[PDB]
Amino acid sequence: TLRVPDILALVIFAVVFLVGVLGNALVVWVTAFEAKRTINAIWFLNLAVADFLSCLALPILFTSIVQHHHWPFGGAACSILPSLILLNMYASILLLATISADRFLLVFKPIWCQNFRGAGLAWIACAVAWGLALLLTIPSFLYRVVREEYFPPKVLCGVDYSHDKRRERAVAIVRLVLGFLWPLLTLTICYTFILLRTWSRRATRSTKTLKVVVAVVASFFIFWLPYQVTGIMMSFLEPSSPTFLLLKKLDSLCVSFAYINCCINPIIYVVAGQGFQGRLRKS
Amino acid sequence: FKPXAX
Amino acid sequence: GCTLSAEDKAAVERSKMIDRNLREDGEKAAREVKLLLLGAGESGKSTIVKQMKIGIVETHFTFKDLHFKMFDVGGQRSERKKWIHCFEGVTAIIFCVALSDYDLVLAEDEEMNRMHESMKLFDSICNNKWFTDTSIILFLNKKDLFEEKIKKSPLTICYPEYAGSNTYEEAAAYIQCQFEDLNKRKDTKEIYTHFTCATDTKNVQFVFDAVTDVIIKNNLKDCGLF
Amino acid sequence: GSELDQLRQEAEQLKNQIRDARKACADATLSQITNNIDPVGRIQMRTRRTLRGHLAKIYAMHWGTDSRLLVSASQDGKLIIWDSYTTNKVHAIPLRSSWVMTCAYAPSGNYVACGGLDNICSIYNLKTREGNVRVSRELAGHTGYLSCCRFLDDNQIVTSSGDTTCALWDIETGQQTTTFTGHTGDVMSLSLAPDTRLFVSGACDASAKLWDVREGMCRQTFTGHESDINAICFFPNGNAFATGSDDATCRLFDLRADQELMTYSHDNIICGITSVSFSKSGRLLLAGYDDFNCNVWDALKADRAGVLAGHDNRVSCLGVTDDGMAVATGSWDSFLKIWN
Amino acid sequence: TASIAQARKLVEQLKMEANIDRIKVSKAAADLMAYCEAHAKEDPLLTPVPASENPFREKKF
Amino acid sequence: VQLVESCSASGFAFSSFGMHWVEWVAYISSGSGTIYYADTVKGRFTISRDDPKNTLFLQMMYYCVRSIYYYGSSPFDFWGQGSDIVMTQATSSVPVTPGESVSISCRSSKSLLHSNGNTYLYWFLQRPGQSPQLLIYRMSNLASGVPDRFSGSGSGTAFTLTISRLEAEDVGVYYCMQHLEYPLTFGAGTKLEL
Repeated sequence: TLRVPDILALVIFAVVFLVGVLGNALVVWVTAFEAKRTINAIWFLNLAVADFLSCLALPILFTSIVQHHHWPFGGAACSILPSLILLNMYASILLLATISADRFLLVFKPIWCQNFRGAGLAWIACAVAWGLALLLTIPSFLYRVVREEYFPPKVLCGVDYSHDKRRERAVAIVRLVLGFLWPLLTLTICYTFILLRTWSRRATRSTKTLKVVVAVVASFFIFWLPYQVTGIMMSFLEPSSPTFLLLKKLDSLCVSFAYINCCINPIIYVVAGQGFQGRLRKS
Repeated sequence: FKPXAX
Repeated sequence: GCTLSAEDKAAVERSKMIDRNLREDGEKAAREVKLLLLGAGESGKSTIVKQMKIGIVETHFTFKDLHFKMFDVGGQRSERKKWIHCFEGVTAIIFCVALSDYDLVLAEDEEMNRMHESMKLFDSICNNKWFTDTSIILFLNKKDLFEEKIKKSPLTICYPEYAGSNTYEEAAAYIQCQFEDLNKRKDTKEIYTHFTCATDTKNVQFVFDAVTDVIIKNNLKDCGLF
Repeated sequence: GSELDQLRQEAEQLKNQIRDARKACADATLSQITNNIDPVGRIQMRTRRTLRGHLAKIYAMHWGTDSRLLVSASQDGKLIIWDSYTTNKVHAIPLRSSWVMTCAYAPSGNYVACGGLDNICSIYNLKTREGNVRVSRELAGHTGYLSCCRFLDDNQIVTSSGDTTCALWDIETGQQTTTFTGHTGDVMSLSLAPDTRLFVSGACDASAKLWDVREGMCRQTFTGHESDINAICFFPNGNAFATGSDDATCRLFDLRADQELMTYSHDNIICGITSVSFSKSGRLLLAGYDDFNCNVWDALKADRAGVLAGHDNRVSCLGVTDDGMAVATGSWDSFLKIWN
Repeated sequence: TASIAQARKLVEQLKMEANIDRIKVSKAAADLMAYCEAHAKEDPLLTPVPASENPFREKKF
Repeated sequence: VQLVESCSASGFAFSSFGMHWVEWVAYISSGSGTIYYADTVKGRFTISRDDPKNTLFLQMMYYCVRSIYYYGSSPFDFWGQGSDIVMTQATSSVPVTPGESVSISCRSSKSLLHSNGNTYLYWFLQRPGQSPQLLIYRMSNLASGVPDRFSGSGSGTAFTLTISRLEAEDVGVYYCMQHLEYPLTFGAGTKLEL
């Protein structure tokens, strides 16, 4: 019998998977239609591609959750297969951060962004944002092994810094600090300055600027706080403790709650985009 | 063994 | 191109390179700030053009790492409605009026004055269907001649429904408010009014600030944040 | 004065006499005569070729003599000579003035004429020993925007400007030899007879005038429109021509019978026509309305037999090949489409 | 004194423009119909030609 | 327009013209996107272009020839100063008197009519002590700047160059050259002796 935490998480995975696949396919097609002429489209093209690639592999997690750690893939897949989605999610986070950093540069200093604003700089920034996830993903590649149970047959995929305690502490500190503090601070500071400069001239004053900014920042923070706060505690705290088992029970709910943002992301672009219907008809 | 992600 | 012959692939390469040339050339036309200048000819158009500068007349000038292309179309002397749609995406409109011509009368008809002609032409330009979201700057030049003409001859001739102190400041404020009253949108279009004599030190700063605000608004709208 | 009043009365009674004489011969209508012809089937045209490359705003196009090449003019100072078969860009010519409104292609495939809104019309030599395209002659003398320009011969050209005047030029000398005047409103379009002996022009005052090249002065005047004239073109026979105005109505005229043959208009369209063209047989008419799509009409029955709805913006220019293998339609959003 | 000169020019134009012959509309209609019927044989647009000999046929390119 | 021979450009846009060498050596298109070499000497000679100085270098009689490729173009217009399909001409020398027609025959081994309809045969004449001049391109069209007397016609694998009216200025050596596919092969030299 499945536990109470598992069923609600499973339902969230199913719903978010379906809606995210549909929305990501639509956004990918729409932004790939007009990638050549518009600088803004290529920014969210990478967002849609990364989120779609992350969302495609969820049914593997669905199958592994519905049955008791069903892993019919062997030890070869345990090394690399999780790392694909693990990299894709962090790449999407970094892409959101770089979009938020581009908006501030658009608002401030509007003369430099006229003479020397080309697509090459945007492409380089997107490439760097994509590359930065590889550094975080590499320790996942190096530290994954497989365990066999000669008791009633089970297999278990999971990292095991045997006695590299210090390595695990260091990598956990680096991934938590970077991946949550840096984007959160970047978005909040850039958006605060954008609002405080946009609401200082009657020509540029508008109400739509607040409703998008606050929605994005609140959704990101609320929907990604629990997963990181529980995962980092699971990372420092030793397995030989009941609270570690409790964190292992809450892990599925935490990861599902974090994933929800994948489905949340393109609704903002679709709803708050100019002429989305006409753009879809054009393609 | 820390089953799963991380 | 397996099917292409020896002299057909070269044509494809030439077409591709012409495509590259045009793509390169088309990115240098979006980095210019386009201004369209309008007036009544005798309202001080030529003096303003000579002042802010260091068929159709095209002028180019640079100020604070920004390039401005000015189009003067006062010499066309043709129907306005047949070619105005060409200036559909102009960055800004500049309008020139002399406020010292209230007492002056047009040569064609002594009853009609130049002030009413300027007001009606401003009304026609402001409510155009191709300029729904185009910024307009208004320039009122030759304020001195107006201030020495306001004392010998009162402004009640031009405005019989005006009751004030018959001073320069009140008359200027009334004219400026009347000129702003021609707006019908007040949401996406804003009129900037300035006063300057023959000697000037800040008109270029005024137009630079206006175009900077326009560029900021356009950039905000482009990314969907606005 | 008394003389002015009496001369105005005399002019009015000449106009009345002319109207009476014109109405005297109005005994039958074209629709009654052509009411027995079987109607043409649904003309389904698909975009065989899509020509792209303009990064700016298109105004005019013209087909070639061999029905393989064509020329287009854009707002970024670009005149492009295409290749309609293999979709290749044969030539790209920069323009000194970016405000272009019309373009002309020589019947010998040697020269191209470009001008508009600058009082100057430039001629570029396509077949140059240097291998490039350079300006050969500049014609100036007009006090209004040039609206149309067309080639009479390899040495003769006719241009209509915005100062209510048409002018016949010689590239060899560069000076006008004939001036056509008489229009109160601005001239917007002109067309040439197949024999290159007479040409019609349309004005903004809803009036079309026929002019003789040899004598150099007007012959006949046609009226009936209620708004500005936009496009005009002769019938392939050369004894009739169709005019499309801004009031959402096209009319068919005649040279011998000075009356109205047919009028093309629809209730669901309240916007004018920008370009008008014919086919090889004169049975099919193409009218590019400014409602984001073109229209196809049966010239002998005033019936719609096809819609060329493939553009996302207003329609400006349209052309038909000399032998009528296919048609070409430019648009206001920097795209060309060849329909067949 | 340009009004009388312009009026003289206009009345001379009207004198010249009222010296043309006219024919019945049915004759012109019949001539146009005959031309259209005669030239309908060589109209690719009026009658869809087979794609074998079509120069603008929709190829794979 | 003129070419002074490496080589040099003066009086025309060198950046919009393809370049050939005439046997054939190498071919370089505009922008150096497509470069073709001769199978016999590939490896020892190299071709390079310098647009700013309008100079084409050949690291190693040789001739450099202009060309341009678009509809209605006339490639091999200017010849400067100075498996494989085989072209053969049986005729080697024919005495002739001005005022009578002359026929010269050039053969092939396959069908030179490409799917685009272009028959890539180039008849050109070389006067004694003079650089060769193009006479007929694509076997159906006449060149420019040359007398109208020369003509040509043919079909299948047999082509002929004809002179209707002959004068004293027609003495020279005639060549038929193929351009269907690379490398370019030349026919046997056909000399006319007065």
